Amino acid sequence: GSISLPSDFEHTIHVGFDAVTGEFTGMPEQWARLLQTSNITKSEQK
Amino acid sequence: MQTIKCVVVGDGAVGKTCLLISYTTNKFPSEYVPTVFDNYAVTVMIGGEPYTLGLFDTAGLEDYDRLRPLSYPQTDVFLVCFSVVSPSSFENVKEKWVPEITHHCPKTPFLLVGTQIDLRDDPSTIEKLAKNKQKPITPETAEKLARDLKAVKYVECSALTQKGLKNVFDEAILAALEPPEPKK
Ligand SMILES: Nc1nc2c(ncn2[C@@H]2O[C@H](COP(=O)(O)OP(=O)(O)NP(=O)(O)O)[C@@H](O)[C@H]2O)c(=O)[nH]1
Ligand SMILES: [Mg+2]
Repeated sequence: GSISLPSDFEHTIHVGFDAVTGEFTGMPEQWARLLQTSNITKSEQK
Repeated sequence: MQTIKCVVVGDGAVGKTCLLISYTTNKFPSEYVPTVFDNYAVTVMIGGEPYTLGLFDTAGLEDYDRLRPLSYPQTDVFLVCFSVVSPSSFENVKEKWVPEITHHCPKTPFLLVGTQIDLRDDPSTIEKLAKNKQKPITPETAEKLARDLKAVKYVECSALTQKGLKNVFDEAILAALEPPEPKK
């Protein structure tokens, strides 16, 4: 056995269009923080 | 132990979410939303060596020029896909999406993809397909085009059915494998 096809798979961060400020939503913790910081406006209310 | 993150550029089945969806996890999309990034989980064992890959979706122009540093062109090989039957997208994706390959990876290889065996149905397509002298594009035709442009080479079919995705994965993970050298 050499190459094997992936088994696992799960939609971790689903980025979408954000009219709020011509930006995206649900921005990944890294993506968001990279430029912005809040995945969705204010990340999330823990 | 080295990371593998293939970047994608384009729309209408570009290999980003379309591939992993069926070509990998099989399961189809869930929440319909402009895949600006979308994350995924996978582990390809090359020669018996677990790994952590992820299809990094992107564009390279529409609000991505700023969100590019997050994808880092050096991430790995480029994953691109394009319709098969519908030729209106074939030519386009070529001189339309390829140009972007440099926007996100001006010095990084790019892998093209063409699958659409279940989408086929529109008759008008064939009628025109005869005008382009391309004929009913198939899972093989896509490869031919890739040969002309010269790339990492790929081979695969459309969702639902499976002809042999393990192959394209061997070349998709091999090119990025980057045989580590004994450097101290
Ligand atoms: N097995 C396999 N299926 C493929 C391949 N390329 C595309 N497909 C399938 O053909 C379909 C075309 O892509 P599409 O569904 O438009 O994916 P998308 O571009 O992510 N759009 P959306 O964001 O709405 O889900 C996909 O559902 C995908 O499962 C491939 O190389 N292999
Ligand atoms: Mg998608």
